Amino acid sequence: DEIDLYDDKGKKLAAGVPLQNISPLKNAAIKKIVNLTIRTGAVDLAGLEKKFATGAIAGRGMVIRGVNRNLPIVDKAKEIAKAVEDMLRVESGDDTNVELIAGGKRMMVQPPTARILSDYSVGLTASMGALTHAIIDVCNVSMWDAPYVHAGVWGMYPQNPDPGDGAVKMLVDIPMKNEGPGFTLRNIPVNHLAATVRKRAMQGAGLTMILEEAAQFEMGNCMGPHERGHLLDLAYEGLNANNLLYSLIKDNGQDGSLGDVIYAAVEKAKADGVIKSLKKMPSGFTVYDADDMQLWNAYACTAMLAGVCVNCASMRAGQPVPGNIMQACCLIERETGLPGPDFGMAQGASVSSSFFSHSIYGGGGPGVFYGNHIVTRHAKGQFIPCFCAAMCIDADTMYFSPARTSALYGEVLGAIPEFAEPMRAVAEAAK
Amino acid sequence: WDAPYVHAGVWGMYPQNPDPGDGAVKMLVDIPMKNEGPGFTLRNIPVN
Amino acid sequence: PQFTAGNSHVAQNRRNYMDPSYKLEKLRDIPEEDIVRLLAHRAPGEEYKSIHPPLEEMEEPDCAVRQIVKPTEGAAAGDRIRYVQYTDSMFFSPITPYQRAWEALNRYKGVDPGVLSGRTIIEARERDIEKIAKIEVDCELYDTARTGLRGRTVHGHAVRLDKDGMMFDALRRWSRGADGTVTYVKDMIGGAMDKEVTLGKPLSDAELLKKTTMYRNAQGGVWQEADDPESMDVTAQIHWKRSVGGFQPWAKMKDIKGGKKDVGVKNLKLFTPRGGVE
Amino acid sequence: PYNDIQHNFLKAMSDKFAEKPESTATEFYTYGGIAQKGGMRKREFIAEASKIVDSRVNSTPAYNPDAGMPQGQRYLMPYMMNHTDIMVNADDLHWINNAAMQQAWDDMKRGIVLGLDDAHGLLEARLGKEVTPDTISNYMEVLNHALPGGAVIQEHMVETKPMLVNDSYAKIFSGDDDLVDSVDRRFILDINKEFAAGYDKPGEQADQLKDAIGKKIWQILWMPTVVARQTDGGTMFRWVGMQVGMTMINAYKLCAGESVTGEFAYYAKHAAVVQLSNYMPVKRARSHNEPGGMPLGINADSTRSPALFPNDPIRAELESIAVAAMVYDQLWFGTYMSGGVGFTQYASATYTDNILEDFCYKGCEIGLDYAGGKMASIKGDKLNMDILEEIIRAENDYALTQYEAYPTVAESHFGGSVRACCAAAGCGSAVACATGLAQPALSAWSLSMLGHYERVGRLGFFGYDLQDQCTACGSYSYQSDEGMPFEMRGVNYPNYAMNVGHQSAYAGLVAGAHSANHDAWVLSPLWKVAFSDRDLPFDRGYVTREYGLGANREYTKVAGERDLIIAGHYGREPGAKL
Amino acid sequence: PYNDIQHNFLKAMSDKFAEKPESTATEFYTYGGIAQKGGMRKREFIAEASKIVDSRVNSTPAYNPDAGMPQGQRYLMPYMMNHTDIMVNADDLHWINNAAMQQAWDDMKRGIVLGLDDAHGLLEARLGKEVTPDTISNYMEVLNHALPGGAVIQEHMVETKPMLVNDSYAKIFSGDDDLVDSVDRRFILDINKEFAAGYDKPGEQADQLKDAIGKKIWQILWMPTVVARQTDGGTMFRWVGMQVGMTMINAYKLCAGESVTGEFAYYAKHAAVVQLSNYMPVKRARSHNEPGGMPLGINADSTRSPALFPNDPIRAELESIAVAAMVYDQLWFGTYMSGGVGFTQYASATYTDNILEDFCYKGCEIGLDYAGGKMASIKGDKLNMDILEEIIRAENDYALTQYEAYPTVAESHFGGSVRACCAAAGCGSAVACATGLAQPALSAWSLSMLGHYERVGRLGFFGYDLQDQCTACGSYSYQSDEGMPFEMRGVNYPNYAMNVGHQSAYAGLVAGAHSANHDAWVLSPLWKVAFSDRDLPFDRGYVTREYGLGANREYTKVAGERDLIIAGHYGREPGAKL
Ligand code: M43
Ligand SMILES: C[C@@H](OP(=O)(O)O)[C@H](NC(=O)CCCCCCS)C(=O)O
Ligand SMILES: O=S(=O)(O)CCS
Ligand SMILES: O=S(=O)(O)CCS
Ligand SMILES: [Ca+2]
Ligand SMILES: [Cl-]
Repeated sequence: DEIDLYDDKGKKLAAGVPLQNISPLKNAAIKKIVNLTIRTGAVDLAGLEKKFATGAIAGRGMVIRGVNRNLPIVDKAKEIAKAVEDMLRVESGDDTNVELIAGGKRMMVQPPTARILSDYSVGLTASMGALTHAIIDVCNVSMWDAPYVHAGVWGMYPQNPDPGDGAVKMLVDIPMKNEGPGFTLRNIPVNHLAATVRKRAMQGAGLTMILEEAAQFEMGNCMGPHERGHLLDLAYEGLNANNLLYSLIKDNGQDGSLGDVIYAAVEKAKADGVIKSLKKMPSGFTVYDADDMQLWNAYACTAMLAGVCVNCASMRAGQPVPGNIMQACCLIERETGLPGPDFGMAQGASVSSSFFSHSIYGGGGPGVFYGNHIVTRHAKGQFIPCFCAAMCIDADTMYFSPARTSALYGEVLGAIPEFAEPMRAVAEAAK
Repeated sequence: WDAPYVHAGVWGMYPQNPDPGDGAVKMLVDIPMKNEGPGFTLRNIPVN
Repeated sequence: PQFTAGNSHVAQNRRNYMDPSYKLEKLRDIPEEDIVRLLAHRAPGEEYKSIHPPLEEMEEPDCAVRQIVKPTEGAAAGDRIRYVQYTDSMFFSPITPYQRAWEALNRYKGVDPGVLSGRTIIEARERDIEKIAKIEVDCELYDTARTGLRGRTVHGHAVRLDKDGMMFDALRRWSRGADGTVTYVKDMIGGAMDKEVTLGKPLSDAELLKKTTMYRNAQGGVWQEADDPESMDVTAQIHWKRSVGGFQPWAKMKDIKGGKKDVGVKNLKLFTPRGGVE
Repeated sequence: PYNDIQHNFLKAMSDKFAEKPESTATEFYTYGGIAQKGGMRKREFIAEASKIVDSRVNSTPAYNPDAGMPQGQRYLMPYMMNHTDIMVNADDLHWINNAAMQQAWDDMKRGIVLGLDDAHGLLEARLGKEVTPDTISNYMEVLNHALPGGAVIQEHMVETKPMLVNDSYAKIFSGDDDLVDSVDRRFILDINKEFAAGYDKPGEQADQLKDAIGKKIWQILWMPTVVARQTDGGTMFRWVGMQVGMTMINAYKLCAGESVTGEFAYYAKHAAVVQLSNYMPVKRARSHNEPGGMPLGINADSTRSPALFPNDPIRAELESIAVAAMVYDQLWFGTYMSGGVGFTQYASATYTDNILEDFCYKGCEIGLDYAGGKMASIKGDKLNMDILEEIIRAENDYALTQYEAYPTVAESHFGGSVRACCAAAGCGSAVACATGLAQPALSAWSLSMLGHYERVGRLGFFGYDLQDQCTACGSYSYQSDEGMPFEMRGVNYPNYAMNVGHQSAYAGLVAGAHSANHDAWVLSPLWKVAFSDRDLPFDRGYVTREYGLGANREYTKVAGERDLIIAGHYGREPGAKL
Repeated sequence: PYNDIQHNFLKAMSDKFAEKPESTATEFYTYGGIAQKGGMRKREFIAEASKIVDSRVNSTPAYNPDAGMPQGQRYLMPYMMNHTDIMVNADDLHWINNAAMQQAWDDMKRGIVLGLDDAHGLLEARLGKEVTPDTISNYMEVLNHALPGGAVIQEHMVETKPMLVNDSYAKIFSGDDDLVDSVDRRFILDINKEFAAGYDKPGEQADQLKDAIGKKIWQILWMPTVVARQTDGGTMFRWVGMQVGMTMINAYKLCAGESVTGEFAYYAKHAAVVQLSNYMPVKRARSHNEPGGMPLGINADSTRSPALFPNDPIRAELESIAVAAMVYDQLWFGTYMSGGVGFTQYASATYTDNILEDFCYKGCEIGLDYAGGKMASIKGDKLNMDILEEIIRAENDYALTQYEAYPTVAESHFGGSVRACCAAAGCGSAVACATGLAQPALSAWSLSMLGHYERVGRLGFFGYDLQDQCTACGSYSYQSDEGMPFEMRGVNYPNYAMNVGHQSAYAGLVAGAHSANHDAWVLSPLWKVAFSDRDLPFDRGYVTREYGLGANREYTKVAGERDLIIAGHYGREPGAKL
């Protein structure tokens, strides 16, 4: 199998790319994106400083009277940043990195790959361990006061298994909150991803599908012949293989409806020989079959994402995506008599997410979902990239937007070249 | 028709049960959910 | 496009309602201001609220997709997102919930439709949804007896009809005149309006049978399996192809033990009479 | 409808509505709201609210229809419990208003199974201590004093009041007939006696169980209901550990606290324990022995229908369904995972009015028809998609026609979600009876739901068909979290983890395949036996009858009340009545 | 003893034992076992057990002291509830035998705090909808119909019987006095009225609270007791989400289920919610709002002592201790994490006989002595290891001397575990009053324990000093799971996760330091206000008094009973009494 890779403007990036070259297991760009995703922390030092000064060093709605200390962490930001960097370093010239941001109000921390022996959550712990000792040493905190520093940095942990109230913010979560073995890279909010690609839809879809598919491998879903179907989905839906994705959007973006995209995709599938007549029914309706079912699935998934982009961008809003994915799947099946994206699983997740974005029971708008979420985890990688796309496209119509929930990620992770331009990163490495 | 039986035998009660321990593949270490914290991976290994 | 399978007039109704090239018959002409009254998100004459500045006076993210997809007028203006919602009687409503979403996402740009048994909601930018509401209340997809505008307390789609053929409404949003004419006397969530809104007379039973998208083996409707085997023939096919694929995505039906011999089956037998009552 | 009124919906429809069952019209707006018969509880509730408000320091208001949605513009209908003649008020099916439903789940939650053989093995290995039927008998006597909260070793211990914990005791069962004969019969749960059911001869079910269990000795221990209510399911295996621990020390004259005691702890809490269910992923964090981890097959095995009515696979379905609707939908989805008014009728639709009963008996009939009148014959080389599709389409047309042709039935099942649940259950039953196999029931489930959407133009609520669209794919999948045998699934199987109107039916399908297959259990021989225990408060053999008694406040078997130790109730003033 | 009998153990010892409090000898073997006065309940239990066996199908036996350890070769002593004149029977302190204890924990479990401002911001941001004090008032009225299980939108809904859920309602509190004046007062939990306490002037506590809360509006919602009992703590935040969800739809005239509804769900379940506690690592798998994840400071803030007796830091300790002994030791460690007879006296030792009361009042006296009579004056430059070591050694000697010189006190606290707990609690108290700081109390804990072992040659049970040996190290550590401010710890803090005889005390010390520091709360101003709610069944201002009423069966405030819907009880036959 071979594909050409294209960018978000319909311009070709690489040709005659063997399908294996974009595999999460082999592509150096993907491997790098994964590595950065588990290593990179963001810290709001100004907010942390304020935590210590007010005694707001615990969880939501908590305040401890009498333990207010004034620790000039923003003032001494440069010393803190260097202490941390030196602690994180295992050997000179290694991939350890620490950068101050916004006049030292904020900080990026990247422990070196070598500190991760078995547990990806070292990216969090090394930083948290380094930061709290850094503060204590640099600001000359006494024994008596040391525990307040622990609380400021580690939050309610270990009393709460979740150190989420602490200072170091990752894209990923602690291992316990993962819904299964191999779900690590799925536990990343859509709003964080949307913020990270700075609200550019195709980059968001691409980045999100790169992470989803890598997770799919890690979950054990890509063994033997099962692999091919995932790599095709990734290439076509995620990486705009042979310009199918961009083409569908461009051709229908002016006055096209969701259905228009779907039908244009069926017609392209036919033209390309992906699907062909199996049987003509009494009404004249033709049921189609596909010699290469996995390839059809790739075409369908691309149709799905393109349909989402067209409709959501028309509304300049994110909320439509679940109902968009549903009718994308349903309609493509009714048009052809073939099975929809991920053999019904995508439609399934579109039903639950439709429900849990319009009801009292849970969920929220699309930006609070993610691959690990019980509501949206069901499809085998093709589903959540549509959500990120939708929340990039959203013109802040929603209350829980990336601007509200994820500013920190936009600011700190936004300038990471592999995050900003994931498709070009992959295409380069696949050459 | 018979494929799900093979899944049961190899994966145990997973996913209904988060723990695939009834399954066929035995490691020294456990699943991430049963670690008592971040970094505890290498500690989840019975003395026996 | 093919749209959907099926050999009966009900299947053709489905295909037409989905088909943007098909012009839906207009049964009534509700003035826009009366539409605004019914939705009750704003008062007629009241200026559209904004949830963000018009897109033109704003710098959007440098996004290729925003670049090549035109916003609707509602989106460009930064309108709120509001909604319209219908309840469709099981007694031969002209259109059914699922077919509403098929219709909406084929015919309209920039919409958020949701399908449930007793309600179908469409969300869109306010001015956009006002336009969609008028089109859908005016045309053959709305019957004043078997369809209802309801944003809450939807109970009734599956409830028996009253003496006059009206669907139950716990909020009593409608009133019926001696000559059969239906008037809405409350807004779509049961709130008071400054004036009543006349919708018109209900379609006759024969017309409803003619216009409906439902298969229904009672009261003279279409008996799906006896009158339109193609319908389940193709639906079943989709079912089995999903089945084969979940096991092994690359597998063809012919490679499966006990796989289908063909689309359809040779020995389907039915266990109810036509009309079902025994 | 089905030919036999004992299983069809015609008596229920006749007795619920003034018009005929096939009537298409009725009357609205003339019931006076809750003035009508079916408003009786709501009027009761209004009278009570006033007292509640009077008792509050700032007169914070409570129940008030005028502040919410007043009820009864339409007929407020009663319901008939499935396969009974018991009518009930709708309000009386809410789990909060029904002590029988509460007891049914508390009984399940407070149970733990624990092997004894390993403990004997440990006694032998480390101490060379003799174990005989006599010492086992003494052990069980001590355990039945200890388990509810009685002291066996220390001086100056406080103890529990027996009438507060009178539902706690322990029995043993075993495939070893000679051991059972030798032990004091007061402590025995007797398999030959509870499973004399057979198909071609007496005791075949017992035979199956004793062969599966073998010469092992197993304990079923029930903890006090009040313990389930004060705490959670995670207490249960731990409580067994503690009291079995204390019993061992006494009955075998050990040091009260030596190294052997430590190994007995691990034996009891880990090595030989069998729980109802395991914990949950942390989003829906829960202790052990809660509904979230309980497989469908265990739900089924907890009913007695197959031992009491061995030739009636659909009664087995419907009794398992009644337990499952209440447990998974009313309590788990409707409370543990949400709360409020909740999901009473999403559940009760599957155990009232003989509607699901009607579909499933018709289903079995159709499936047998296609199986040439030989139940469970469609297996191996006879099992293919063609015959399945024929069966499913036939029964789906049957069931969906009922709702359309007999509109009282649709009016009772007013939400599409329960119509879908029930039509699909009917299709599954048809396949269960033809095949004697659970997995293909999933193929019927998928096709029924897809056929439903296609026929009617609608299905269930906004997020009803998540698992349904996944069903074909997950059918025979073997991927990580995507596949697993039907019997072993439950509400932690990912696409099952959020929605009402499925798990009820599934519990039925899993039971039907197995009863049709002449199997004495679905998943667990151990739990099958344990739940046969006739000293349990709730009657696991007549589920819908129990629900009916709870509804009408005639139920006499609730445990764990505290009336014996209080002088009054919150919000209710003491003093004699006038 | 302490000089003032209202706080010393001399009345309890006097009324418990025949001989003098300082007596060194007594009489054994002559009480007739349970014939003695303190055997009264055990006689009662024997009489019940017979009826229990009668009702069992195979006469499985039950409570039988002769099958276990018969009681009362020594004197079976009664207990006095701390700072009360109430004597109780030992058996009546078991949580199973005491409905007041059960209600105290059910009241904590079933609470949820939820911000309102985010909802208002959402209404404005997406819909431009107006929010006024009138709309808020209407919102709260609808909420108070919906929350217990009343319908606000749909037709044909079942609803909860109000007298089964009469303990469920919602109030709002706010730091914005002008908003509070404008809202219907029936819905207000009024900070100015519940916290008029001060130290130098009226309403200082209110001042602290309103400043911390600011101009924000917070809801406190109490779910029905029967819901906690039927299910778990994980239901609570979900139940709030559901009924706030329904109320919002109604109060602001939204679609009943649009995109805004979905964001309201995330708002209510995640963005603005404040829970009692988070879940647990899966070995001890537990839902939210259970004791395992509840920080010590939250337990302390649940008591009303600091608001009712602002100048009595030791009463605040002992009241917090009494809630914590029962919750953490009797329920969590004695049931959730074990079960059986459990840990009644491990707990009750810290809230009976005025023995811990005595030590802690003396400790405060010593602390002040060393603080030059200036409460909470030992901090900053004045805090050092010398003066702490001096304070600790002085109190530790006073407390351990009491058990030696007044042997009735040691006979009461017969296990060294509670002696260790209490001596250490006294030392912690001394440092609390001296410093107004919690963290140093841990230095006192460590030193007291080590000194206790060193002095007496024994400490507690086999595994009592896990955390005690860890205490010095974890005192001021900042390592990953090893360090934490005292207030934020709980039984998931690793070395606290297994043992009785500690958390009871800890809850006291955390309260002690902050009351001495003139702080209106320990950890959460939000939980502090919520628990002031005078409509709660259990009196959080008089905890040991409530326990005493429950013990003597005079308690009239239990919620969640099912008497209104049943015709009898399991194991009890119906029919009139002669
Ligand atoms: C038997 S069946 C039934 C059951 C029931 C119901 N639910 Ni609904 N819900 C609930 C549940 C219910 C049930 C009950 C029982 O009994 O089960 C419940 C009850 C929950 C809680 N919260 O509790 C609730 C209610 C209550 C009151 O009223 O308040 C809520 C609200 C809501 N949810 C959501 O989310 C959304 C909403 C809002 C909504 C509203 C509606 C209106 O408006 O009317 C809606 N939803 C919609 C709907 C629907 C869906 C479909 O369609 O399918 C449906 C109905 C229909 C008719 O016709 O009636 C339904 C149903 C059903 O179905 N639902
Ligand atoms: C989705 C999830 O909610 P969140 O997205 O985490 O708020 C989940 N709710 C449940 O799935 C709701 C199930 C019961 C109510 C729906 C009945 S169809 C839960 O609370 O863990
Ligand atoms: O949200 S829905 O209206 O689909 C039904 C939940 S009862
Ligand atoms: O096991 S020990 O003897 O240490 C005490 C348990 S009460
Ligand atoms: Ca409970
Ligand atoms: Cl034994």
